[PDB]
Amino acid sequence: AWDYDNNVIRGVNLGGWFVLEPYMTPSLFEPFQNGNDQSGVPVDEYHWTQTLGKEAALRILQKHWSTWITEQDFKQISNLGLNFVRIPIGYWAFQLLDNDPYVQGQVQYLEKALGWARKNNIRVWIDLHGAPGSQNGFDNSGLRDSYNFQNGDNTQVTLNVLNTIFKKYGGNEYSDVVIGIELLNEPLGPVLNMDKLKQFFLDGYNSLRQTGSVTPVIIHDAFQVFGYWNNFLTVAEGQWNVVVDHHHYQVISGGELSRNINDHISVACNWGWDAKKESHWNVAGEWSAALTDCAKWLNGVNRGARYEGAYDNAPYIGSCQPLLDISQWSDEHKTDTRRYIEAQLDAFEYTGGWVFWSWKTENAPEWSFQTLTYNGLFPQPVTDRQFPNQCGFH
Repeated sequence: AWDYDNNVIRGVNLGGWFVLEPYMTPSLFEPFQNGNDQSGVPVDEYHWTQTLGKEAALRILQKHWSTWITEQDFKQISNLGLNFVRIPIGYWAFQLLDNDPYVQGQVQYLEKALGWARKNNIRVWIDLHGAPGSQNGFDNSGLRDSYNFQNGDNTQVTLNVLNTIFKKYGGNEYSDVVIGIELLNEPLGPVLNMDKLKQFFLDGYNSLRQTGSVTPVIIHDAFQVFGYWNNFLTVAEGQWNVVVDHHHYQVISGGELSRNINDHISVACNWGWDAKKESHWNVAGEWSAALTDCAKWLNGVNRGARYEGAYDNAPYIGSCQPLLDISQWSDEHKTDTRRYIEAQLDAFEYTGGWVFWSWKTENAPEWSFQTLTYNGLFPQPVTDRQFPNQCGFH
């Protein structure tokens, strides 16, 4: 239902929908603040649902699920010339561990979204964004500061959840809409056993194909160097319809944040050159317009911004307050943002395409496709260039 050789993905993530992320929907977390004291704010969905209990969690989440993304969003996405969405979902939508605080119900809306996608000629990846015990310790896995995916029976539970996803969404019923199942979002390579992670990817690959599914398998790069995956799941070995998902940001360290705009652009262009050398189909499954980490709680609940020297011993670069509202941005910051967006688009269109993180946020403009588009910073149509040919690809 997609030609990965000839077509280019132009998509957005539907983030914050089925996995809560505080920086994306701060209104769900802010009621737990005690004045300026954030010490009692739950840091992730795990603790949010635990603190509320099953009844309050389900009431609040049903309202969230039913309003955050609707059919009208899918219409707008198509109208903007996008052809694709990536849908993050956590393991808990399908299976709970004993004593898990999570609530269920997300699958109902997942299936509505697949229909809305069909109706609007939009293709989809389903992405297992959170595994039991956490594969990365990020709040976007469900469970912050824990790295237990490879401990105990957590890997086997994850495979069982994937098998459910394979039987439901990897078959004939959705073969016109689903163009990939992503086995696991952002496993944190440096802290994991890479041999065991490869075995997990292979087991998921084989399990899906054994169901009779021809659906592409999407593997996240696990924060490895470009080309690391060139020799894994290869046509030589009879393994086929495999896509590598690279995520690209320049806001996670002080070194990245202190780069001037020209050096930001050079790094973006190089993402394109280097992805082109790889032997698998590859798609930039996450990226954004952010040149700062100023969005409230981007680094986590009760953590500040490296950009203003408020976290992790980072030096002060600039004040975040002026950058929280896009109406307050200087002309220079707007121009830098537009340049950066265009450079990334050119780099990512040089291989399989791109998937912006994310469609919408409550009030974080660097991270909202909608906000950037309405303010003229994201090209519309997406092929428009005010800064043509920054990278010089051929």
